[PDB]
Amino acid sequence: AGLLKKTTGLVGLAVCETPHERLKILYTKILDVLGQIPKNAAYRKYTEQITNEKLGMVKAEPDVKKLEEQLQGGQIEEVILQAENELSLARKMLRWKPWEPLVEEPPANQWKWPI
Amino acid sequence: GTSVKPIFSRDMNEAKRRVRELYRAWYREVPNTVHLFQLDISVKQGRDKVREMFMKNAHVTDPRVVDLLVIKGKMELEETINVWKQRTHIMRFFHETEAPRPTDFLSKFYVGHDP
Amino acid sequence: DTRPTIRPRNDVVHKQLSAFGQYVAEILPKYVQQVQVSCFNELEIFIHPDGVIPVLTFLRDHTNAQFKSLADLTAVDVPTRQNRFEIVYNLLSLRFNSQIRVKTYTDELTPIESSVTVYKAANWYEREIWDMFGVFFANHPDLRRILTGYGFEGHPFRKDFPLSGYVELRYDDEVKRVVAEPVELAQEFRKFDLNSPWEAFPAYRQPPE
Amino acid sequence: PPLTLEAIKDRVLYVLKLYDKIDPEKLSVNSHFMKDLGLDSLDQVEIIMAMEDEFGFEIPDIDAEKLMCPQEIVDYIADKKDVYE
Repeated sequence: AGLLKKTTGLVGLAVCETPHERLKILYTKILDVLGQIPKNAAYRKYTEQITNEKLGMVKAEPDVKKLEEQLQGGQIEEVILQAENELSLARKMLRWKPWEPLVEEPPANQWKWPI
Repeated sequence: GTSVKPIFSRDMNEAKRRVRELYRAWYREVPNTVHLFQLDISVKQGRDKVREMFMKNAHVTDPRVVDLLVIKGKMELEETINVWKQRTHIMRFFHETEAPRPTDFLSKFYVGHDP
Repeated sequence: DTRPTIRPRNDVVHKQLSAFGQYVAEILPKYVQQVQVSCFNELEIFIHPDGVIPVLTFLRDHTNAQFKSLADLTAVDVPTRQNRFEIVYNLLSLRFNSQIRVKTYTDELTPIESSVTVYKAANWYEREIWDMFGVFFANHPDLRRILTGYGFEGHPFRKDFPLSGYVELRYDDEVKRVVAEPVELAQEFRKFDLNSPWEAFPAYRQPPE
Repeated sequence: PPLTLEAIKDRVLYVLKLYDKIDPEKLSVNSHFMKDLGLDSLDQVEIIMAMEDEFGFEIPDIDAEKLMCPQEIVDYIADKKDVYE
């Protein structure tokens, strides 16, 4: 990383001097949480796809500056912030269980909007 | 159709309970709002206004409606307690400037066209 | 060009938004009811009320969704539909800059769960709806009246509520204070009869029955 | 001055006196509030707030539902103040 960047530019979060292992551990944790999620759910498929892709690129390229470039998520700090948010989302809707069919249909004409 | 979602109360008994300590708070409030707001209202004629307003919505029987009146009275209680309300709004319940309105059909006929 | 007055049509954004609409419909089939993208490239998601917290969180948190900005929160009262009130959440993305809209329905009494946690900006917006449409929000941190005057009544934006309200206020020397009086206009609002009896847009014609 | 059942007797009657609606003559020990004493739904609650201020305590709600006759009032204050003379 050479000279560690002083500030990411956003005052809501600081610099992670060792970002690669953070990406690794958070990605592995969320992959575990998706392993919890049943196979048939489309959420597990999509999120496992994007996360295993992200883990592949982060473990492939070890330069942080190129890591942001091919990660298209700005500075690595907001990337691990978004990874924490994704972990949180998967955990929170583990028991929300949205993979089930719709709870019930809307009542009669509840969406037509010429009145 | 008949099945519906509650707000807080399950049955008439528990909403009947909520209006109970709402009247509790109004009772314990009236004297020191008379004192604090420099009301021209008297203590007894303060309490009976609360009683008459509580009796005004005597016809209500749907539970959810009762939760709605109780939470609106709760907002009224907060507005009064921490002096967000003003003396004029407190008087607003007492109809001073409002002239007495006749009730009999004969007076209605004498005044003007109105049912 | 040939169409200098007609607005430009951007079909690429339309197809891409439709793809994301199918995405979000597949991800949360529990609450989503009907997703569609308008002609002017604005997507709307019609969800069941119980999905106010989940769907928003999925839109606030998911890596491939990435929406953290509550542009506004609004209710649109329409007395015709069985649940008259409909609540619109407007979200804007930063990493994937775009505007998404999720719409739910509720009647006067059936409460709709308060977002607040998903978007802490909703709070004041939330209060407005309760103070302006009667839509109570479950476990909202402080659902006190926000906009209207003190000790008010009703919810003015309800289409049944009259334009002029019910009661004005003015000085009274007999009681030496501002007092509230039943409405008595000095000149009544003339309600003009616009909307000519000839059909405007054949495309949006209501089917017969 | 030790707490007594008779003290609570007389204090309950004296503080029931102040309530405007109740007529003292038909007020008795077993005068039922709903029917005999004739108070409405809210007036039963009304003298509930007349109780704990005068004796100097707090009244919960699940009892205030039950506390209707002055006998119930006096013996509930009795076991709450552990009154046994």
